[PDB]
Amino acid sequence: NLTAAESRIRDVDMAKEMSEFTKNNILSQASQAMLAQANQQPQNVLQLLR
Amino acid sequence: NLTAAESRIRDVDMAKEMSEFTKNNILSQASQAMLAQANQQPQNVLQLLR
Amino acid sequence: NLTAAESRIRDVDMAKEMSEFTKNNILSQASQAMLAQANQQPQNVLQLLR
Amino acid sequence: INHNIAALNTLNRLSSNNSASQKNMEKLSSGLRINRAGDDAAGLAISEK
Amino acid sequence: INHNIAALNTLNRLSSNNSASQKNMEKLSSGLRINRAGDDAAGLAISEK
Amino acid sequence: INHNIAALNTLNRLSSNNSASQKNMEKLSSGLRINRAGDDAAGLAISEK
Amino acid sequence: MRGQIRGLEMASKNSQDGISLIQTAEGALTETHAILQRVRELVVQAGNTGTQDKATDLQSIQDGISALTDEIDGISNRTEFNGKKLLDGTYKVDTATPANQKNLVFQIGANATQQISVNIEDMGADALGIKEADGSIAALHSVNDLDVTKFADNAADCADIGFDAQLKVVDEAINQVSSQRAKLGAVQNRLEHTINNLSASGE
Amino acid sequence: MRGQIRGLEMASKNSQDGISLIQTAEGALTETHAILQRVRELVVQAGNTGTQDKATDLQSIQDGISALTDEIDGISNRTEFNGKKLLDGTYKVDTATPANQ
Amino acid sequence: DNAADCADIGFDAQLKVVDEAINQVSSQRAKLGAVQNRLEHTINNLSASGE
Amino acid sequence: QDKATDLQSIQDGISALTDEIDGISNRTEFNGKKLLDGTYKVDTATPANQ
Repeated sequence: NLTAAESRIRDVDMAKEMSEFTKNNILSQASQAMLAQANQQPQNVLQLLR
Repeated sequence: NLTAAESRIRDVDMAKEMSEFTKNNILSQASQAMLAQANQQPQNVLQLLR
Repeated sequence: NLTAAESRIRDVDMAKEMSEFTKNNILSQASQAMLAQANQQPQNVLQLLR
Repeated sequence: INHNIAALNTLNRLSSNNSASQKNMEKLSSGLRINRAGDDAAGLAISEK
Repeated sequence: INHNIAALNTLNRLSSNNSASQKNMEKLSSGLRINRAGDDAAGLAISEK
Repeated sequence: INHNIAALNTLNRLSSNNSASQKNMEKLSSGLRINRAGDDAAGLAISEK
Repeated sequence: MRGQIRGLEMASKNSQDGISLIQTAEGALTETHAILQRVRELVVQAGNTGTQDKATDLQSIQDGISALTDEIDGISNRTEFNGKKLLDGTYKVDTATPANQKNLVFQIGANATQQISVNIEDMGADALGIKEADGSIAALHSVNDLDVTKFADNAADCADIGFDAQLKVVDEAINQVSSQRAKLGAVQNRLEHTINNLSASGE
Repeated sequence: MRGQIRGLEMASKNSQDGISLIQTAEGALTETHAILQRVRELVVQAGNTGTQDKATDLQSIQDGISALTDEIDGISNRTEFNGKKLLDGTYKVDTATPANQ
Repeated sequence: DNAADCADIGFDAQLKVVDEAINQVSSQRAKLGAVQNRLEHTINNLSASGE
Repeated sequence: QDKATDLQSIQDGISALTDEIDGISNRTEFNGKKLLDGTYKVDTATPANQ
């Protein structure tokens, strides 16, 4: 019962944490794509206002 | 008769309980496969909306 | 009684130790999968910030 | 809404199923349909008596 | 204002997300929902005891 | 929580059952319902007398 | 929403912790109970086999029983959760005194006042709770084990040692374990259904 | 047009929010129901197994049931949406009184 | 000492402090964003009118 | 279930968070104007102090 109690403290919902891991990968990658786009827009500006 | 009475209280339908055990294994595994799929769909989304 | 005493000192809970063995295999493999992922993320970064 | 989807109802079923199979074992291993817990403390207290 | 635009809120989300996925791994790899850090030092000190 | 599950109640039943069958043998082999141990030292000390 | 979500995550945490406490005390009381089965075996033998056992035989038995007492007391004085002696029989003696209860509260709900009130009262000295411990009878047969030689004097004749009272102490001690575990498992079921709600509602 | 378009966007928003309320109360009532299944199990046992159970046994059961009551009340008094206790049984008792609905 | 018994520390008041603190942040940000929208539409007017 | 020390560990964390909130409200300046000075524009029902 005591190791179970500990296990509740250290309970990893491994499915949750893999899922959340997945999500955070997705979110990182998406945000970086948008950072690229943030660097693309002012180049378009550069040409258009040259 | 008394140990039989107790046995009725503690009656394990061992066949039932092995069967139900089996089922719950199946159900756990199936649900986890679906959790994987729940993590797969938004990745497809990530690519498709990149 | 004496060989039993020794046996208590050298008592292997063989079921425990097979179980713990199993667990430690699982844990090693999982951790290595995560090390792969640790090597995957910065590659995603490389492309995304190219 | 990618970051919000995890099929959390599936996850809830997962927790349920894991506890379910666990209970099955515990009864199988112990040979006890009775609970350790007071669930059906009537039948328990009877078998105690 | 080209030199002033970097979607810095996106960059902040980036830092956040990288640390987030990192934390997920660390717990996954270690099999520990508990933190190494004192965040929830209550639950930690309990499990220590 | 894979590293925390071993059906330890099953393991406890295992230890119990192994000792149980052991005791059965010991009595069967020796032909003694009496214990070597002082468990029921009343009946033992009687049979001694 | 997030305030409540996060509160439900910590609610699930707190309720699982509740369960850990429960099952700790539960298994301890199961072992206590198993002892009490052995005790009653030793009570029926401590019918002296009538008169056939001698005073020394009753003392051998009584040595075994006092040993068992020391084990029951060991249960009730070793079963701790986070230091809290969960089988401190004086933990939550209601007493009709609110000031002295240590109410085993479990705050679960993310909303205020959503608490569970639980009661601990069992221990080795807690056997026939007539109202409290009576004296040599009703509690201290569980502690002191009146079947020494006083039993051989009056195996039935006076109820106080006449086998009757002793067996009643054991029977009620068991019944108090039964009801303690009944409450305990009632709360177990509560937290089961609570968690199921916390999971679905949280989702 | 745009007035209606924008109103339809906020309409979709409001309806999805409706759904969120619904599914909240829904899952709560599903759990309530599951309890009630357990209750009826305890009713059939609280046939006393006829007469075989004793008064203490019925009290053990009743402790379990009152515990379940406290859980049902917990459902109906914890299921909130934006503070609105969605399973407040006195929320919309029609009453034949429009003033109190 | 009093996990619920007196409201002052009985978990109730504390959670209410947090809840209202949040609500005050919510309303502060509500005013703040109201003015944000104002200046959005202001600038749109200033731009069109200026033109 | 938590003990007094556990509540103190939590409280250490919370007082730390307080110090961070105070840090927000006492670092958020615009042109020196502590924009989250909670006493900046307390209406008070006193025009003189706003």
